[PDB]
Amino acid sequence: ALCPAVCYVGGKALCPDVCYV
Repeated sequence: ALCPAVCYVGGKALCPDVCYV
């Protein structure tokens, strides 16, 4: 992914909306 893996799987949610959407 463009944003780091932890945001999706590893942590819970710790990225801006754009990373997911």
